[PDB]
Amino acid sequence: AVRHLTGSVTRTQGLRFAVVVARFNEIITRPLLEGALGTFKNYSVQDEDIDVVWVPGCFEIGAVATRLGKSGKYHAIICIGAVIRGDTTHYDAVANSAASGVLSAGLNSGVPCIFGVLTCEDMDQAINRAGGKSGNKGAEAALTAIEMASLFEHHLQ
Amino acid sequence: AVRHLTGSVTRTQGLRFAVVVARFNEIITRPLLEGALGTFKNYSVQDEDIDVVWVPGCFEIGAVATRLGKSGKYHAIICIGAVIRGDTTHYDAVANSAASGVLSAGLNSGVPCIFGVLTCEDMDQAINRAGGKSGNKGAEAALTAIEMASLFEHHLQ
Amino acid sequence: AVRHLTGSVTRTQGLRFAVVVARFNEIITRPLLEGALGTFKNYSVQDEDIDVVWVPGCFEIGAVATRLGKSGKYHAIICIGAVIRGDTTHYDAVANSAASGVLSAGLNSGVPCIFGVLTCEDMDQAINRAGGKSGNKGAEAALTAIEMASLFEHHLQ
Amino acid sequence: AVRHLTGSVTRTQGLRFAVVVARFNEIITRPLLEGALGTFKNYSVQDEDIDVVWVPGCFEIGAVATRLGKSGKYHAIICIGAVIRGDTTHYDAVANSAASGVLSAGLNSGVPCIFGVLTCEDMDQAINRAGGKSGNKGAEAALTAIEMASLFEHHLQ
Amino acid sequence: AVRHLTGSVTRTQGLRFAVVVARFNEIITRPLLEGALGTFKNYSVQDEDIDVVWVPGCFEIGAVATRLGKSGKYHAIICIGAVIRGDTTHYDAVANSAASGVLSAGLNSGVPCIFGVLTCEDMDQAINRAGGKSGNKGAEAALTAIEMASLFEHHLQ
Amino acid sequence: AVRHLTGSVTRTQGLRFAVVVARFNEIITRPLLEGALGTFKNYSVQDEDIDVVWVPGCFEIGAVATRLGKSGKYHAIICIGAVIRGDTTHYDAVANSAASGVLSAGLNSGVPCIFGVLTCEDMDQAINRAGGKSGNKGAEAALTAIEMASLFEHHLQ
Amino acid sequence: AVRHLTGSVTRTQGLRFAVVVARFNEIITRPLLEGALGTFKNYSVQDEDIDVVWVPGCFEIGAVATRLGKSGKYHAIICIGAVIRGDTTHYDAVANSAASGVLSAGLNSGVPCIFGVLTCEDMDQAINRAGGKSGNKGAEAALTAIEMASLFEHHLQ
Repeated sequence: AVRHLTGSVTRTQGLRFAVVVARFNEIITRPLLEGALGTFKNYSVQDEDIDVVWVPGCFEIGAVATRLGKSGKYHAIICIGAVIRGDTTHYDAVANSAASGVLSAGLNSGVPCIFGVLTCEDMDQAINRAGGKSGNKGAEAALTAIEMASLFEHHLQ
Repeated sequence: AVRHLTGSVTRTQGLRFAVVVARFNEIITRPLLEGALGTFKNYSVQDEDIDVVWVPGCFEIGAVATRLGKSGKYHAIICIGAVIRGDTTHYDAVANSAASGVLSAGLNSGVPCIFGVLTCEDMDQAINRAGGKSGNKGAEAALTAIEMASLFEHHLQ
Repeated sequence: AVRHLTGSVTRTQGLRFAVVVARFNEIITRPLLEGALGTFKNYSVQDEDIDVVWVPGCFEIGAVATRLGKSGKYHAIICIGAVIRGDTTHYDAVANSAASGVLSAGLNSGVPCIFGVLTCEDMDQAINRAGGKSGNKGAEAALTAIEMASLFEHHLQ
Repeated sequence: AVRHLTGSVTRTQGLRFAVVVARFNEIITRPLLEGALGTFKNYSVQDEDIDVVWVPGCFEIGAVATRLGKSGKYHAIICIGAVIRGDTTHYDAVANSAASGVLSAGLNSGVPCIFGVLTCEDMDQAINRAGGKSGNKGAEAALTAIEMASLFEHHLQ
Repeated sequence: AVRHLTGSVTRTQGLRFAVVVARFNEIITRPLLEGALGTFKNYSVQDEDIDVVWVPGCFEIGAVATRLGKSGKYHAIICIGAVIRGDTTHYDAVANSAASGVLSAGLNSGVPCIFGVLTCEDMDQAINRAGGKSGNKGAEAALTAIEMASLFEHHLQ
Repeated sequence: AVRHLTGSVTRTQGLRFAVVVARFNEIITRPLLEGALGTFKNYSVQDEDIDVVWVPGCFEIGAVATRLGKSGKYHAIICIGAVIRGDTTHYDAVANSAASGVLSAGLNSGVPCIFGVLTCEDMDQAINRAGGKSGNKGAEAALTAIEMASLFEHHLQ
Repeated sequence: AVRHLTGSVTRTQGLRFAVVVARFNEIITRPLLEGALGTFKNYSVQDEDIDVVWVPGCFEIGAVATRLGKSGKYHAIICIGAVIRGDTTHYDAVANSAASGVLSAGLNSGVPCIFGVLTCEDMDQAINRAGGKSGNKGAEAALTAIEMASLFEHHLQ
């Protein structure tokens, strides 16, 4: 008898989404964006309700989403990126800052910001998580964004 | 003669709880949710005072609890999730962001948010902490939520 | 300008599905069935349009689906099972026969039969593919069944 | 509210079964047949409703079941055999052909044919699966046959 | 038909930039600053629209950018630094604090702050990322700043 | 022709500084404080413009600087401490919290807080960074404080 | 529709408990007793309804509980002890006899006797099970005693 409130992936009417995608590691972030857009199209999300914002890198994602989340024009924000670490720690700061920025944008704006940024060690892992054996992270991020927008607009208001 | 203020697990009257559970690693998060609901039932918490909110992943937990904690409808928030790390660092960012979001929701809303998110390396460890030899983390989280709600509503006001 | 015909996951009206689930390895096949039913519910598939048929083992799945696919009462058939191989070849024949039976049922009846039968070496892998880090195979099978039914009833007729 | 259609092991009235048992590896196939007959007796299946057909080997099972399944005299077919592989591949063809024949008999006749043929590497494993620590494969095959016959005659018609 | 909003690197008219560069590891931060200034000059950014602020170390960068970002005199902030870790953890705190400060300055002021601070283990890696085989990090930071300023002033307002 | 704004170490007139020094690891923090005071004296900073605040440990530094930075009585805050890690992780939390507190005090008060807290693995390294071959960290912190105060009071206002 | 009879931890009114605690290994049995008493206090069990009986060792526990269980003054008996084995078998007989005595007292008196006697190999394990990472065994024993008393007095009579 406990109320289980879940977001709906079919009630996409009236929901607008903003997708922030980093241009760095575009060989990974472009298939992720294509998967996210395909998921949006498969769930009756119109093109005029989707805005794709390009940023040079993941570090600039958190500032953009906070900018997009505080405008009220979108019900969910998708943060798409790819941070391949490798054998060094040069990109650990970038990945941590991207995660912190996405979390802050989700928490400081009230608009759910979806963390679709890949943080993998090798590039084969990123390829497998961008449309490989592990699925497409962008498609999962788009589905998560739809569910979170439905939850926030139809069940948590 | 020093006043020791503790929360009561028997004075559950008038306390409403919200449970945020992630659908990822549902093989672990569902027994945790069942344990939490069983603990709530065993301590005379009514079904209409419990709301279960489903989120696609742990990263979206912190945004939901902050949404639930700022509404005033609940006296405690339960954050249930499971982050199995494995041999890679792909889920370290997710676990850190989930912990930070739960902490921020607890601190930025005044409603105690309980961190019942499992962060284990293997899945056997998660199974043992979801109703195995290490007990049920969801039951412990529900007891912690009851105690914290009692402390905040009857001793820290 | 090339016509790309795809099945729709939102146009679930008028579609009836039959789910064949084996009772062997029920610790794996029951979470798979629950995931499939949850996916059906999340996509506006009514309970009266879903029939769950229980079989003792995977070998008996192919005979049942062919029985269900030749009745005309369903637009898609879901075959849920779990075959954990181990260190021996005792279950290789069972897995091969289950795959062949599902393929024959899909091909000899005209109703798309979905192969949601797990064939993993260990049980940890089966657990991870039944609601773990690899997702729920039953949910994916239900989504595949919905897409195939939509494709067969709205685009391939 | 989803209809769960299962076969009944208690409604054995009016059900006739044919048991095809191979004479090769009779040290294993005879305890399997005895277990199957004991299971049939324990579930109120009359002797005149059970026909035991002996074949020289497993390869001839698939031709007999298809012969028995197309006569309409039986509601379920039990295929009992034992294929011990060993260190060579001399019996791999026999086991694969037996499995394919049982599957074809189940699919090309409409009468559920139960695969109770043991395919083990050693003979100790076969002994343990013919009334040892792993139970009796013949008893499990008889129970599966009863359940499948009940499902086909009372729920899938 | 999905709107793709990107920043322009050619519409640099009316954009003012502030460059915060740390004096520590000046052998790396000075070529980075020269590369950033060369990129600004190559993209028609006037000298009077560029302010270079020198700080003793990276830890003081985050306080300065927040000071510069809250004045409204600049449309983008460039944070240039170099943190060579080595075999010890003496500089890990400095690098983490610099990253956190740059992220906070970008998020708490609305002016995009660009993280052009190198965090490399050796000095050969820093040299290669300051005008070597890996390009100039300062030039990339300047291009990122131009793109982010254009995006914030012409597309996200 | 690009304006390069730097802080002056000679224009110390009218600048007041607060030095927060932890009493833990006093064998390191006292030479650091003496070096900082000597640097202040060598640059014509009067004694009545310098306040030394003693705290039991580094964890309490961030709360004090925020207290000192929000009073308006000082133009720069010096945070002196020593965290020797060793072979365990008992002091990692202390060092991380001290760094975060100093960064927050610098960012949440507008008064530049200088991180002069040593985070070395051994004590020989701390000794070498407290007046050894690596110089005095306290003297460098005092110079950084003077430069930052001059920058904030004469160039960033 | 199956009746699930469970003991209640909130209906502690009218329930009296006797706690038998061995003085051997008091460094472990005293925190266990304190945890049990704290659990009793947290669940509204009055002091006059709790009797603590001290015995020199675990071997004497079974004789005391049988003495206490046959008096009718208590609804549940708590047996608290600690048997650290070590590298020898000197204490194996003591542990086995204590377990047998507690079981006999529970079975030969009708009053549920709770086995809260720790049987660990090392003392670190006992410390961790007496208020460490594994929780307090005395608190769990007290909760078990409350649940068993409620079950015996309100559901199994």
